[PDB]
This record gives sequence, C-alpha cells and structure tokens, in this order.
Amino acid sequence: AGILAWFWNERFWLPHNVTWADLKNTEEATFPQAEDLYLAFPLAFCIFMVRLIFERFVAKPCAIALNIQANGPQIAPPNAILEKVFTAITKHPDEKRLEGLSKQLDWDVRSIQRWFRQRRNQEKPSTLTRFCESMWRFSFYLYVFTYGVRFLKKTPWLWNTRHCWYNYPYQPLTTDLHYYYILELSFYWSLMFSQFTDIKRKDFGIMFLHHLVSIFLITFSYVNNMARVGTLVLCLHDSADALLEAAKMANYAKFQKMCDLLFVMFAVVFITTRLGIFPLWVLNTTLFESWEIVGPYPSWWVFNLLLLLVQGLNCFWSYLIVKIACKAVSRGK
Amino acid sequence: AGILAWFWNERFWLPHNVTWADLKNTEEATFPQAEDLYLAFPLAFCIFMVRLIFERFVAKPCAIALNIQANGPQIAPPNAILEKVFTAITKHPDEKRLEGLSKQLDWDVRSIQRWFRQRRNQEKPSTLTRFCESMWRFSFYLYVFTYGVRFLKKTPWLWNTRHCWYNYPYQPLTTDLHYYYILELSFYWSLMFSQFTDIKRKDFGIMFLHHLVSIFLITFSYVNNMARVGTLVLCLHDSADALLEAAKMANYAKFQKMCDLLFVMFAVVFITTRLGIFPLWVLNTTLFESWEIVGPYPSWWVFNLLLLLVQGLNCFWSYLIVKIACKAVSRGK
Amino acid sequence: QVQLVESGGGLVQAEGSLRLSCAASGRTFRTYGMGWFRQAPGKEREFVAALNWSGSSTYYADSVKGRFTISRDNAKNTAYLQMNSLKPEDTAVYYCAALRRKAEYGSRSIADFDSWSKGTPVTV
Amino acid sequence: QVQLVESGGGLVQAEGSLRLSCAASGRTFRTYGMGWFRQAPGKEREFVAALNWSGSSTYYADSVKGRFTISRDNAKNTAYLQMNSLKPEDTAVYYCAALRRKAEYGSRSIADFDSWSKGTPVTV
Ligand SMILES: CCCCCCCCCCCCCCCC(=O)N[C@@H](C)[C@@H](O)C[C@H](O)CCCC[C@@H](O)C[C@H](C)C[C@H](OC(=O)C[C@@H](CC(=O)O)C(=O)O)[C@H](OC(=O)C[C@@H](CC(=O)O)C(=O)O)[C@H](C)CCCC
Ligand SMILES: CCCCCCCCCCCCCCCC(=O)N[C@@H](C)[C@@H](O)C[C@H](O)CCCC[C@@H](O)C[C@H](C)C[C@H](OC(=O)C[C@@H](CC(=O)O)C(=O)O)[C@H](OC(=O)C[C@@H](CC(=O)O)C(=O)O)[C@H](C)CCCC
Ligand SMILES: *[C@@H]1O[C@H](CO)[C@@H](O)[C@H](O)[C@H]1NC(C)=O
Ligand SMILES: *[C@@H]1O[C@H](CO)[C@@H](O)[C@H](O)[C@H]1NC(C)=O
Repeated sequence: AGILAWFWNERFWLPHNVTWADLKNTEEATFPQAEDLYLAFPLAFCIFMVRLIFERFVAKPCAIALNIQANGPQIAPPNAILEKVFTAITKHPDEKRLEGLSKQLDWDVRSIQRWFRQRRNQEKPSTLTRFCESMWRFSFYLYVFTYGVRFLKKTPWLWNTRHCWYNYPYQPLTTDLHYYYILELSFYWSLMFSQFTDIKRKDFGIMFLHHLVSIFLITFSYVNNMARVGTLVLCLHDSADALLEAAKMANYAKFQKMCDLLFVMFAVVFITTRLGIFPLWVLNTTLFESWEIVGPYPSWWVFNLLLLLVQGLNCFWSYLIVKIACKAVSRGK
Repeated sequence: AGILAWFWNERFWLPHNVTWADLKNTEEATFPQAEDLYLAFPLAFCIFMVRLIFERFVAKPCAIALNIQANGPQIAPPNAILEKVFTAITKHPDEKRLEGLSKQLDWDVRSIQRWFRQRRNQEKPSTLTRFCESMWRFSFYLYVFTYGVRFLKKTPWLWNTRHCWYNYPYQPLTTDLHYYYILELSFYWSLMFSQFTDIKRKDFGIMFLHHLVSIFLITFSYVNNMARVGTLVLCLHDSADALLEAAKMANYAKFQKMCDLLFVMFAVVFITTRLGIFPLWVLNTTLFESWEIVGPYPSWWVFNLLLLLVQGLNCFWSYLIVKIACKAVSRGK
Repeated sequence: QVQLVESGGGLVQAEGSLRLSCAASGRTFRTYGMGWFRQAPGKEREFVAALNWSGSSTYYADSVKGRFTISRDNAKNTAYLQMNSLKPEDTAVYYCAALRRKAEYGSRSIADFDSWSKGTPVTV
Repeated sequence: QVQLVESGGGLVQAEGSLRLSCAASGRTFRTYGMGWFRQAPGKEREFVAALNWSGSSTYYADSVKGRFTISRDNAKNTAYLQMNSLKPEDTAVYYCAALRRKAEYGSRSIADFDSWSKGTPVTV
C-alpha cells in the first residue's frame, strides 16, 4: 500500500491545492474513479467472445459467398538459395539484393519478387480469416465513430476547446462519457487479448507500441479526469479507421478499382485529420490553453510528451500510407 | 437496470427479513461486494502473463535438462483404412472393433493399438508443453493448498462447522478471505483464458463443465457471503490436485515406478477427500445444519443442487481414476 | 449502535417467575445478537444467556440452564428473558448487551459485548 | 454547500471606489466558482461578474466591463469585487453566489447559481 500511495502522489497528477479527497463521489456530483476501469476487463473478454461468433456465423458465410478461397496461400516453388536468403538474409530484399539473387540464380527479378511475396503470404494467416477480422474491425470502428459524432455534437467543449480546462478537475462524469471511455478501453483490451494469447506467432512492432500508448493514455486520462479532451482525441483518431478496414476488405475481394478509391480517400482523411487538424486543434488546447487556464503541473509534461509521441507515430504511419498510395495513384491513371 | 434488479431479488438470495441495504460497507465492518470480483479479471490476465514466463525461462530448461524431446510425437505409419476409421468411426475403438480391424488388415491388435495411440498423441500437443503446463499447475496448487491450510488452521469454523451459519449473513470480511477468494477466482479465469483463446483446437468436455460450475459457485458464494463454507470446500478440493500434476510430470519424464506410486497416492487421497469426507462433512453442514440454523430460503436449493452436481462429477472422475489405477496396481505387482 | 433500555425488575418471592424486557431504540436491533449479564454483590460480572440475530440459536450458562429462557421479537425490536423457579443466588443486577459485530457466537466475555445498559435489580 | 456572507456595502460618492467582500463558511469554497448579481429597483436580477475556482479565468458583463474587477483568496476562503468609477446606475443590491457544480463556465443565468446570500445595498 506504500508503493501505491507513492505512485498516486496528489502533488504530481492534480493541479496545485487539489487533492484526491475533493474528487470523491458524493450526492452532489460523480467523478471518474480508477475502479470503474476494472469493468473494462470482463467486458473486453465478452467482446472477444462476440468476435468469435462474428467470425463464425456472419463474416465467414459472407466471405464464402464472395468467392474467397478458404484454403491457405499458394506454396512458393522450392529453392534452397531463396529459402536460405529468406530465413537468414532478409524477408524484403532491396533492389541490389534482388539483382544479386537474380544474377546468382539466373532468374528474372519478377520471379524472385513473386517467390518472396508467396513466402510472406505463407507466413501470414489465410485470406479468409484476415477478411473476417477486417470486417469485425470495420463494424466496430463505424459504430464507435458514429456514437462519438452523435455525442460530441451537443457537448459545449467541441466548439470552444477552452471549456475543457475552465472547471478542471471539478467536472462531473456523465453516463455518455463513462460509456464512451469504457467501450474504447474494452476494445483495446480485446485487441491486446487477440494479440497475446490467440496466436503468439504474430509480430510485436510499431502497432504494439501504439496500442500500449493508446491504452496508457485512455486509462490515465480517465483516472485524472481529463476526459473532455480525451473524447476529442478519440473521435479524431477513429474518424480515419473506418475506411482502412473497408479498403482492406475490398483488397481481399480482388476489387482493384474499389480498393484503390477507398485507399486514396483513406489516405486523404488520415493526412488531414492526423497532420493538419491534430497539431492545430488538439495540440493547441493541451499545450497553450491548458498552460494559461490551469497552469504548469508535473502531469502536464508527461501527457504532452505522450501526445508528441503519438504525433510522431502518426507521421510514420502517414509516410508509409502515402508511399503506398502513390503506387495506387499511378496505377489508377 | 430493471433486469439486474429483477435478477438480484433480495427475497431470493438472502434469508427472510434480510436486505442488501444491511450488508453495505460501513465504518463498523466490511462485507463482500460483487464489485470486488471485477479485480479478478485483470489479475487473471497478469497470472496468464506470468504463466508464459514460467513456460519460457523456468519449466523449459528443466524439461530440456530432463532429456524430454522438444519435437512432436512420432508419426504413425500411413494406412488408409486406419485413417478412415480414426477420422470417421471412432478414436478409441473397442475390443470388437479392434478385432474386426485386425481381421480386415491381417495385422496384430497390438500394432493397431500402437497406431491409434500414435495418432492420438499426434493430435495432442507436444510432450514438453504439457510438462511445462503440469509444472505450472503443480506449483500453483501446492502454494494454494499450503495457504489454505495455514489460513484454516486458526479459523473457528473449521473445527465446528456450525459457526458457518450462526451469524450468517452478518459475518465481516477479512483480508485473508478476500485474498483467498480472489486468488482462486483469478486462477480459474486464467484457465478459462488458456482454454478459449490460447488454442481453440482443444476439447470442450466434462472438465469445461466442471470449471464453469466451480467459477459459478465461487462467484455466487462470495456475493452471497457464504465464504466460510466456501473456504472449506476450496481447501478440500485443492488437497488432491497437488499430487495429480506431480504424477503427470513423473509420467512425462519416463519414470514408471515414481509415476505409479504418485498416482496410487493421488487416487487414495482423491477417493478419501471427495467420496468419504465431502458428503459427510461439507454436505452435512450445507444440508442439515444450515436448515436448522438459518432456515429454508430459495438460494439454499440452488446451492445444494450445485453441490450435488459437483458430487456426481467427482464420482465420475473417481471412477475413471480407479479404473486407471487398477492397471498401475497390477503392473506394480 | 443500538440504545438498550431494560424493564421488568423488582422483588419476587422464592421459586417465583419474572420476565425481563430489553427494548432497543433503533432499526438495527435485528442485525445484532442479544445477551444478558449478572452483577452480584462482590465477585464480578457473570454470563447468563445469549442468542443470535434470528433467535434460532440460544445458549445459557451452566448454573442457570433449564430455568431461564431468552427470546426476542424483531417486529417490536425487543428481547425477553423469562426466569422460572428463582433462587436467592439470583438476587443481582441484570445488564442487557449486544454482540459487537465481530465477536463469534458463543462468546461469554465482557469485552465481546459493546452496547451495554443501565440494568435492573432483582431480589429473591 | 457553502454559506456566503457579504460585507462592504454602503453609500459612496460619484465616481468613487468600493470593495465588496463575500466570505464563505466552509472548506469547499475553493472547489466552486464565485459570481455576483445585481438587483435594481424594478426590472429583474442582472449578471455582474464571475470567475472559476482557481481565479485564473474571469468574465464580467458588457455594461460593467473595464471598471469592476473580481478576484478571490482561497487561503482566507473569500472573494472580492473592486468597483471603480461608480455610476448612479450602480445603485442596487448585490448578491453573492456560486456555480452549482454542474453549470458550465460562462453561465449568466439565475438557475445556474445555487448558494445565494442576503446581499448588500450600494447607493451612488
Ligand atoms: C494536458 C494534457 C492532456 C492530455 C489528454 C490526452 C487524452 C488521450 C485520450 C485517449 C487517446 C487515444 C488515441 C488512440 C489513437 C489510436 O487509435 N491509435 C492506434 C490504436 C491506431 O488507431 C493507429 C492506426 O491503426 C494506424 C493505421 C495504419 C495503417 C497502415 O498500416 C496501412 C498500411 C500502410 C497499408 C496496408 O498494410 C497492411 O494492411 C499490412 C498488413 C496486411 C495484412 O493484414 O495481412 C500486414 O502485413 O500486417 C495495406 O497495404 C498493402 O497491402 C500494400 C502492400 C501489399 C499489396 O500490394 O497489397 C504493398 O504494396 O507493399 C493496404 C491497406 C492495402 C490496400 C492498398 C491499396
Ligand atoms: C447453503 C449452501 C452453501 C453452498 C456454498 C458453496 C461454496 C462453494 C465454494 C467454491 C467451491 C469450488 C470447488 C472447486 C472444485 C474444483 O477444483 N473442481 C475442478 C476445477 C477440478 O479440481 C477437478 C479435478 O481437476 C479433477 C481431476 C481429474 C483427474 C483425472 O482426469 C485423471 C485421469 C483419470 C488420468 C490422467 O489423464 C490425463 O491426464 C488425460 C490428459 C493427458 C494429457 O494432458 O495429454 C488428456 O488426455 O487430456 C492420466 O491418465 C493417463 O495418462 C492414462 C492413460 C494413458 C497412459 O497410459 O499414459 C490410459 O492408460 O488410458 C494419468 C494422470 C497419468 C498417470 C497414470 C499412472
Ligand atoms: C494554494 O494554497 C497556498 C497556501 O495554502 C496559497 O498561498 C496559494 O495562493 C493557493 N493557490 C491556489 C491557486 O489556490
Ligand atoms: C420477519 O418480519 C415479519 C414481519 O415484519 C415477522 O412477522 C417475522 O417474525 C420476522 N422474522 C424474523 C426471523 O425476524
């Protein structure tokens, strides 16, 4: 209990002269509590259960009726040198490596690229399972974005972001905020469950770090009662995730034109909402307005550093997205 | 909220003239609350995480140093008729089926039995993973049984079971009871996680039903403040589970004599503590003493029916255990 | 957390009958177990009888067993102690108390009863 | 959940200066935003000035902007309103109130302020 009391120092999180005892629930108003986050763990499991049903009785018949092959990817032709290079050298050879392999094996570069793509597909799961997972993600993201838009349409701090900090932290918790935060955290914990235990042959990369950062931000902004700006960030980030899954579903259905159009639109929305609106609208209120309304307290630095890390990760993702979308634009012409 | 209020009817669970409002936490005493069970869900996940570490850095080197083969089971010889029978007819053929297959294929019955055993092992996971899982289960069960014995050694209701019902439900909750119940429920939820998502190629059979019954009993006895008899049941049932895992570990280490001795001792303990002590000690206090001290209320019937179901499942398990142990006794002579 | 007021005391003849009552001023009387104690001239306090919240389980002392019967009424928020065939050794002051939510049933110690009362004198 | 008592009222000369004070009897004065209201003969109540719990953000009315400054001291559990260059239109009764924990900042309505006060009369 000593270590927990040291971690939850009231002079670190809350502003000056504000104590946790002032945020206790009474009959006058209710405030967010850390214990309310425990409920995110059972519901997450329930969500996972529902996901299985969605992949069993709903997404699978739709994929079958879409002429999606239920078997595994086509087996790449055997090659000792190619297999050794793939296992040891790299999985995505560069132009120089491809030229060297072509010269060594007296084979066309296109054949080597096709073999590498086939090997990568063989390592990756089957197409139908990915289609079902993308369908589930698309449905959830569409519902969450719609709910977030409907909820923020009436809130007073959407139009004037300074209302996020005027009465902070003495801002009562409503049912809509609680439901929104619990739903988001439950979905992220469901993703963590599907990543850790469902199949441990998956990859821990940048996406895993981004998920960890998102979970940390949601948890410690709900605990600290920074939910008004959290909802803005959540809606802004979930705006562009409803088109990526649709583009993936179109790609897995062998619809070239539809997938290209959907991905171009997704890239436009992603760039607009995570490089032009985020730093001028969300990073404005959490850096400048918060400084002049609330004041400098230690948790401000931590949260702003995490937001800058999120901005950097979004820059990296946007770079990859535009690099891929240039090929789609070229093909569309 | 209406359906929850209908489910938690106070005239159904609690005895007559007792309401939930009388069991609210005050400064005088604390009582078990349903919300305290939510904490069982995060900790369970944490337990699962620890399990992976135990299977990665502790159990695996011990298995390797024990000359346990890390590869898969030996491949059964190909046979179209045998494969068709295994996939369609059955996986455990009887004496008549074995004789018919031997006559049809002109092969010895021992060869057919060996082929069926090899096929079953091929379907089952590798030996090393099972050894690691058994080691983890053995460690946890040993710790839990030791803690339960140490805790019940000083309680007043172990020696006189009528103290489970004298002041029911106005019995305060202590730290030890809370820790014991949370630990047990967390372990069972960890098992449910490892069963559902870790690998869905597993089997849903009698063990799954037994786990569901155990989770239901623990949850709804903690909520209803029937924890004093719950601890007795938990300790009695965890007494015999610390030897089964040791017997399994000895079996996977190719130690015939040690495995036979451990399984004989486990069978003795299992029969003694789940057919002679359980119905005369636990079913006595939950049927007769509870009737004459507390009285007849609707939840009494539900809990006693569940206890009778547990007794039946234990009878089935004991039947299988003794049928297997007869072979070990015969071999030991 | 209950205020207990006693009544029914007085002088009685040898081998008589008496009925002490202990009323509670509160709505939580039905969640505590009642008990009675004896204070004779000299010596110290002694345990007489007690029962749990529902009144199903009742236990007395060895010297008073078979003559004293203690019951309770949760509808009227009160407890009763009927004494039959009194003896001169019963002349003492009777106190009414309740178990303090943490003492186990069967307690016969002063420290296990919290909400005391003024008490009534009974002479035989 | 705070009791507010006002002081500093009285008669002042034209284009003078005054300083009204509103003291709170409670430890929760620092978690509510203070505000002031005006009651002139006839018409109805009007909004004068208000500020949030920390005193960082402060907003007045259009007619009184530039002359009245409202601040607060959480150490002494009180709020102050300094009025400079008073006008005959300022002769009215001043009331001290607090935001009711659910009204958003910038509210200028009577229903948004709960803990009222007796008020003080100011004549110019
Ligand atoms: C005072 C202070 C107060 C402070 C208060 C603070 C409050 C805080 C409050 C809480 C705030 C919470 C915020 C949460 C934010 C949040 O939410 N973040 C994440 C959780 C998350 O939102 C990120 C998102 O998600 C990234 C998305 C990337 C997307 C990209 O990554 C897509 C590639 C670049 C491309 C695709 O890439 C994949 O899909 C890769 C997959 C594929 C598969 O499934 O098999 C894989 O390999 O793994 C794929 O590209 C290809 O297929 C191209 C390839 C191959 C080809 O041709 O086909 C090629 O050409 O090379 C194409 C979509 C296919 C169609 C192309 C036309
Ligand atoms: C007013 C009212 C108030 C009311 C208040 C109420 C309060 C309630 C408050 C909470 C109360 C909570 C209670 C909770 C109880 C609880 O806790 N229950 C369960 C969760 C649980 O406790 C059950 C336990 O657990 C069963 C155990 C069976 C064990 C058996 O099942 C073992 C076989 C029969 C045998 C083994 O069987 C296996 O191990 C099978 C596995 C093996 C594998 O892993 O691969 C498999 O196939 O699946 C295996 O047998 C073989 O190997 C024999 C075979 C093959 C051969 O030769 O080798 C053969 O011969 O045919 C041997 C152990 C090997 C060594 C033999 C010498
Ligand atoms: C905080 O309290 C200190 C002393 O109690 C005081 O000097 C300071 O002005 C206060 N600050 C705020 C914003 O209330
Ligand atoms: C329960 O209450 C009813 C009426 O209030 C009463 O008749 C009955 O005796 C009570 N029973 C118990 C055990 O308190």
